[PDB]
Amino acid sequence: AEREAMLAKTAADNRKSAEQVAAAQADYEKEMAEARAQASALRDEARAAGRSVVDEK
Amino acid sequence: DVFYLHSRLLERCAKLSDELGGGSMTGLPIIETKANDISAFIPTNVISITDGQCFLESDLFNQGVRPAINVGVSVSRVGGAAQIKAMKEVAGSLRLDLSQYRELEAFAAFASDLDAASKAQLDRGARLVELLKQPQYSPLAVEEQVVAIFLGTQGHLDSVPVEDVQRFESELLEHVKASHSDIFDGIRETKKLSEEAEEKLVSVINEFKKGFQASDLEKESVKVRKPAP
Amino acid sequence: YRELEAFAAFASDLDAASKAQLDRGARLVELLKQPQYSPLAVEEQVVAIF
Amino acid sequence: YRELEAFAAFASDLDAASKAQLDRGARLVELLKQPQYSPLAVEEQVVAIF
Amino acid sequence: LADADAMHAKALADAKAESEKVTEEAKQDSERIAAQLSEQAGSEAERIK
Amino acid sequence: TGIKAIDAMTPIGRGQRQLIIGDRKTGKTAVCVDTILNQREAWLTGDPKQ
Amino acid sequence: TLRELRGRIRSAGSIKKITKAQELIATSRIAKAQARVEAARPYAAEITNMLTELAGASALDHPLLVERKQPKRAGVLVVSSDRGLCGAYNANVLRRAEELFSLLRDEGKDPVLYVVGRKALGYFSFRQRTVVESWTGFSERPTYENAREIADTLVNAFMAILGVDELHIVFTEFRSMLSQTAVARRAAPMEVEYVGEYSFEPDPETLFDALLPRYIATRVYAALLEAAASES
Amino acid sequence: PAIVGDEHYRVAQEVIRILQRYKDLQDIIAILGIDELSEEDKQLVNRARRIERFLSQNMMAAEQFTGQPGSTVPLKETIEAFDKLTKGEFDHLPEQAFFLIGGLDDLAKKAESL
Amino acid sequence: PAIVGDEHYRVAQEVIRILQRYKDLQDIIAILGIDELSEEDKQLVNRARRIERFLSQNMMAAEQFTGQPGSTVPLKETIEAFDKLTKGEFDHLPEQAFFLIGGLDDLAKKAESL
Ligand SMILES: Nc1ncnc2c1ncn2[C@@H]1O[C@H](COP(=O)(O)OP(=O)(O)OP(=O)(O)O)[C@@H](O)[C@H]1O
Ligand SMILES: [Mg+2]
Repeated sequence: AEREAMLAKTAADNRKSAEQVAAAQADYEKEMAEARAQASALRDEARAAGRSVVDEK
Repeated sequence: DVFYLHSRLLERCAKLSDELGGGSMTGLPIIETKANDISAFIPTNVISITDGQCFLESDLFNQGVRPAINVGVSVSRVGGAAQIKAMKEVAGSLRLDLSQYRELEAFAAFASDLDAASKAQLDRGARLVELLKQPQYSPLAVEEQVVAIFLGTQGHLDSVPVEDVQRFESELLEHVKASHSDIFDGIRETKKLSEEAEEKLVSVINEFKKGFQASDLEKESVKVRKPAP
Repeated sequence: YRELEAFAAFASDLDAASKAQLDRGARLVELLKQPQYSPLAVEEQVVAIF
Repeated sequence: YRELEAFAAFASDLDAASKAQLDRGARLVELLKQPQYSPLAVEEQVVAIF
Repeated sequence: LADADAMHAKALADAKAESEKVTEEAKQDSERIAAQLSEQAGSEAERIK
Repeated sequence: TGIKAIDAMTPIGRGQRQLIIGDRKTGKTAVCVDTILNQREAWLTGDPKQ
Repeated sequence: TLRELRGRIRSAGSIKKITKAQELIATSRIAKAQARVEAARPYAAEITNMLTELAGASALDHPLLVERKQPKRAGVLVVSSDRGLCGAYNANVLRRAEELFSLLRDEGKDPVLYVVGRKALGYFSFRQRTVVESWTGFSERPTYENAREIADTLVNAFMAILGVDELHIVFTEFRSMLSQTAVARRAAPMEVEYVGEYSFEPDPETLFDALLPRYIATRVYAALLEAAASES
Repeated sequence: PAIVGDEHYRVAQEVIRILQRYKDLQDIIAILGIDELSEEDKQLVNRARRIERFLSQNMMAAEQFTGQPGSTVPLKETIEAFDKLTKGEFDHLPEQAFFLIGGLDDLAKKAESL
Repeated sequence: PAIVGDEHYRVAQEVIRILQRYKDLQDIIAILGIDELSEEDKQLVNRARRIERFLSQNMMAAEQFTGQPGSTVPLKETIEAFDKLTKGEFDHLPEQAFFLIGGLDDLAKKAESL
């Protein structure tokens, strides 16, 4: 049973380590791009507010 | 005398010498071509009387190229002498580059074996064409123009998708105008894009590109030769 | 039928509806064909186009 | 030859007679070339075209 | 696998820090853009007057 | 002139004669009026040389 | 205007010459392709005959003859031209490929594409559909080596790598000299056909297993030859 | 855009762009047809033909000729329909559905008819 | 050939031959595409594009049109460069490398820059 579980762990770790490195890279990229998207939306909201204030004034 | 009529007129637009006061008169004669024929009589007369052309074509205007300058036919025989040194440095070969891009696009319309250099030229040309699009009643100061043309000529737009170039440009000049106006002030007062200012502008473009968000049934069978399985 | 026949001159195949349209159009063409100096009274024309 | 010239690119797909015609025509065209100020007596022309 | 856990946690922490920095810079640039547009509005109003 | 295409590819200098030539409704008067409008920043300088 | 019109006349005359030459050369290559289609007929007939004779004595448990318990991928081979000027040929082939995709999706199968010919590469790249493997440069003049390679790759994907539970082929059948129709065939797994009414070395089962890949290769070869004929 | 609005202007200029590109491809279409065009140009030509045919309308003065009653498409509906055409939302319908139809509801009705 | 020499005449007339053939082919290429030309014709078209662009020169009076200074190409160098182009010794360089260079040294420099 010990040999069996050892095989099982060798299998999972390799897999889970690979998948978790991939997931860490993907999640860092996703969070960074979400931050960029929020920044772009904020800048566009500022542009819209500026256009609105110039038009109203 | 129809030629004389125009020459007698247009030739009076001149840059007087310092002995005569240094004054000047710039002429922007406007000619209506019939059926896009720049090779007619009066058009060619005026073309030969003047120091350049801005051949606005309806085809390019419809294609979304506004102000619609046909780059190849258009020319300014004064050329760089009528540009500030920053603009001359940033756009010295821009017109010939765009003419070559148009020729390549006509040639490379259905060529599937494009070389790397040819495709790079096509991409740079498309980005420049987008960069030169400009809405009406939206003038740009000369410093903004040099920064914009700097984006394309030096290749900082090569990473932006074509359809976003107009936005990228439009945003960057604002980001500079709001945050790094020292570049614009340097260009305006000095009329030159100094090495220090060029480095600052490149760094600004890169830090903005970090934050820029781009818009992007028959069957095969084997006969077993027996009546049933 | 004119454009349908122009298309069918090189199309490999067409739907049964297209073939029916082509067959009807050929027949209408052969029907409107008329010999010279042989005008048809209006009722005869009505019957023919019928 | 002027009819076959369109097939110069695809000579491998031509009949042997047509390929021979194209090859003969190219050499005849080269034969009819002549440098300036160097006219040929009629006997020389006869041998050349021969 | 363990290192992977540590690297995932570090990547999440770095992503959070970089998101905070990016949003701070974005707020600063948005304030600058709003200031520029308000000054342009003042200039336009002066021109109209 | 305030237009990137003109000020970059076909620059117009003081003393030059630049022809704006084209068919109907291609942007000619737009170019010229934009050029006239772009001189307000210079007019406000109060300097005859500008 | 007159200058433009005469330039256009000269251009159109040159284009007419080129297109007429292409028409005649295509008439030649139709004959060549049809002759090569007929040349492969005896091999296909006799390999099919001995394949049926082996299936009579075979176990019929070879993977290529049994549907997977629940297929989830399906391979699709789209055979298309590698040069243009073929009219709707590529368009028709890829329209039938899309129809096959719809049929697979209705059945829940996810299609995965192998493509022969550049013109299909362009269409699938434009619509951003990934192609596992592609072959180019022989759609006009296919050779059995290319058919064998394509069949080998398809079969290897079938036995599996993620692999595919089913594999089809989409190509233009040369139904007649006047008409060519794009068709879809499920090349594997094959249905075992029974109809009413030999010795073997080294046994029937190993020989049958070794021969089925050859049958796949020869049928793909026939498909490529017939697609070349239809293209011409 | 200062007179008709941003959306109307954008849709009109996109339609003009598509039609001008279709006009540019006219000689190639005449000689070789849509088959030799690039896929982008092929899609553009399909929706250009559909746009050109959708610009046709059943005029109320034309009832004396074709017997078909005339339609009237409000400006908002025209803008929306042509935005959808330029975005390809209708490029699956047959070209015939757009002749002399005048509207979106009528377009759907004629699509059902075909 | 009796004045400018046999080498010069041969090179010039081969250049004219290539350019005339390219001019004739332009009609075919604009519609049928270059990929459907003969291999010899395709090679000739590439050489013709390179020759057309090499005939361009950065002139002294045109400095204010291109920014770059003027250049002078000796007659022997022109003959050698165009002879090589006509025999295809520069078919590996990109065509844009031949545009406004004026000489073989400038050709090599611009090829390196690309
Ligand atoms: N750069 C531009 N961007 C957007 N729209 C433009 C631009 N230039 C012109 N237009 C618009 O295109 C049309 C061209 O009008 P314009 O007055 O510029 O043309 P024109 O050459 O003077 O024509 P006309 O022969 O009718 O006098 C008008 O709708 C104008 O608003
Ligand atoms: Mg006007």
